[PDB]
Amino acid sequence: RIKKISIEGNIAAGKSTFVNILKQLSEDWEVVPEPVARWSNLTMEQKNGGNVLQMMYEKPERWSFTFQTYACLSRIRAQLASLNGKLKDAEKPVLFFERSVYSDRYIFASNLYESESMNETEWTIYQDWHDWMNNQFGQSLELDGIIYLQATPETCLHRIYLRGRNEEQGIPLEYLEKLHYKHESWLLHRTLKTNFDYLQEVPILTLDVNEDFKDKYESLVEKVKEFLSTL
Amino acid sequence: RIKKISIEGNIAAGKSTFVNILKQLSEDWEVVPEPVARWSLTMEQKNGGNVLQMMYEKPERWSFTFQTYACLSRIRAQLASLNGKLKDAEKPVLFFERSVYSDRYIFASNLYESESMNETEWTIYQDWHDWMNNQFGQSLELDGIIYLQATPETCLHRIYLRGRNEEQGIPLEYLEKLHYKHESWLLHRTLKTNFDYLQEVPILTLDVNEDFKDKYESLVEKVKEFLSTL
Ligand SMILES: CCCc1sc(-c2ccc(OC)c(OCC(C)(C)O)c2)nc1CSc1nc(N)cc(N)n1
Ligand SMILES: CCCc1sc(-c2ccc(OC)c(OCC(C)(C)O)c2)nc1CSc1nc(N)cc(N)n1
Ligand SMILES: O=c1ccn([C@@H]2O[C@H](COP(=O)(O)OP(=O)(O)O)[C@@H](O)[C@H]2O)c(=O)[nH]1
Ligand SMILES: O=c1ccn([C@@H]2O[C@H](COP(=O)(O)OP(=O)(O)O)[C@@H](O)[C@H]2O)c(=O)[nH]1
Repeated sequence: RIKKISIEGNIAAGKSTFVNILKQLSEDWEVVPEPVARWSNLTMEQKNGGNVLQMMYEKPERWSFTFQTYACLSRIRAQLASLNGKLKDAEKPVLFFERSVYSDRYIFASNLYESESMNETEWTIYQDWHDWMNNQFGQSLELDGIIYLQATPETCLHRIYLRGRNEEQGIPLEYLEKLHYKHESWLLHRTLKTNFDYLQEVPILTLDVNEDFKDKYESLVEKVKEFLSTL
Repeated sequence: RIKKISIEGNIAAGKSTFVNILKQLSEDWEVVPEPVARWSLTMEQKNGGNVLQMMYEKPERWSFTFQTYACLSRIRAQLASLNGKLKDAEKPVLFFERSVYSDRYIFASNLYESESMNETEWTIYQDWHDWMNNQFGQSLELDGIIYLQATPETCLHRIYLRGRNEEQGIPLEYLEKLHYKHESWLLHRTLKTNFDYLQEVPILTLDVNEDFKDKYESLVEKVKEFLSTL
């Protein structure tokens, strides 16, 4: 009954920008922000997240496992909070997830493994914790489609600056570049393996956000509604 | 309708010996051994083996990782046992070697108070513990608690008797912090926990300093008396 769609793409692709647009265009469309971003902006999770995000910045090799488990936990909790708690009588409800437990694992957590910020026991413990965390409480979270917002590392870095997050200025081009390749590989080229069978068959839509869209977004929105009707 | 009874106590106090003894006595009696005991070649066992050793070498690096995985591996070992064992019993009893409350209020609380987890790691751990252990409604929730009470020197002896290489380092000192906390939780029933029904969980304390492998009958008579009131 509630169709669930994941918005995916690089740091500063413009995911929050696109969802802040989309949610206003129908009373039947709602959105779940990624908790990591709310942490980059105050309850105890707000409290915990600021600290662990600031720690993760300072010493990623120490804090990656802890940050990753806590970002995923927070995301799973919140996707439930919106999902059992919003869009109650809507006629054609769609909830749009700002990223997903799949980008937590097969993009960001995996990349932290590959750049040696987690060891094989951390990675493997995380993979077990993920599998299980999502199986136990995460089942109503199966994805109906994904929208990949594809954008260059260069735009992304430029967009980081336009946001002005002082904590974020030091994030370098080559980091944006490897995530770009983790995304291109999973959602465009489709090399990336996963332990979730249905991620093979789930519909993906790819959108170029290279050009600004803040005052020019109608074609983007048409590709969405069109895509939704295939589901 | 399966009864859930946790067996609480200090390191090498006699939990695993006792639990094996109860399993032998009734066809309605089964055990859930504690995950970390078994780490002490499944995918859980490799990780478990590794993180335990990393904990023994540098606790203030690995305490958070350790506590998280220890509790997860427990929740899933317990969840599974409800889901196979004891379908065919009239008087079914599931004895757990330690509990989730054990994990958090004996061990995790101790590591943080002893500065091996910082504040963030401790509030993140507790957040997660609180969120998940409260998704399960009434499922792993205990019918009662059985506390095998020894002294630290008792526990030290038995650690030497038991003879695993890496425990041979455990200083009497640690066992002492681990004892005080079992008392505030179970005996004086001081501890304020986040789990309501647990304040209405009845407790059986057994004095277990006397070697009891040959003379457990008196202890087991009490367990029976307790299970019948329960
Ligand atoms: C964009 C703010 C979150 C951060 S901070 C960060 C980071 C920060 C500092 C770093 O070194 C100085 C760093 O280096 C990582 C690496 C060099 C690949 O080891 C990554 N990566 C990330 C992305 S990891 C991640 N995982 C999630 N599951 C969700 C999410 N939003 N982000
Ligand atoms: C018996 C094997 C588990 C270990 S290993 C360990 C440990 C090992 C070496 C240590 O010093 C280098 C150590 O120091 C702790 C301290 C002195 C308070 O920093 C603790 N504590 C423990 C007990 S923590 C724990 N948490 C659980 N959740 C369950 C359980 N059985 N034990
Ligand atoms: O068409 C656009 C798309 C994005 N942005 C800016 O680019 C940055 C990155 O976007 P956002 O924070 O939404 O990115 P996300 O990381 O959420 O994908 C922000 O400063 C946006 O205001 C913009 O000015 N015009
Ligand atoms: O009354 C007892 C109970 C235990 N043991 C021995 O002491 C060690 C520690 O016991 P156990 O493994 O049950 O302790 P736990 O860690 O489970 O509390 C084992 O080698 C037992 O054989 C003993 O000699 N007398």
